[PDB]
Amino acid sequence: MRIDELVPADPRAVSLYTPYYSQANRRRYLPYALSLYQGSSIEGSRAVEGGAPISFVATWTVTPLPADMTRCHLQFNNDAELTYEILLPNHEFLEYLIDMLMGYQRMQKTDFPGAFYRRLLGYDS
Repeated sequence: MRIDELVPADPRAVSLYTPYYSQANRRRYLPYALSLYQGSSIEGSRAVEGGAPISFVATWTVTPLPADMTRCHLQFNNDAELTYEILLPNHEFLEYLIDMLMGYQRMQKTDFPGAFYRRLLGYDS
């Protein structure tokens, strides 16, 4: 229903992933983003400055090892011709999900970060 209404993951499981990432403000959103990660399916919106936000559908496969790579599937506007496949490490995928919670915290709206679409489009090659 809403990101602030998501229940956090257990501390025994979350504290195990903590030393594999930057130990700072990312620790705060780690329990909530790990819960979102375990969800494997989420609806999200991309915010465009000077435009209107676009609704996309995202699904992915999860694994317990942080060194494993996850394949995520994204569909924008529920169109089969706007299908995206993105594969990246679990360590890096959670940095995106944690950054999403930082955007959520500041504006109180569900918006995915621009850097996620930069890598989704492959602008960094």
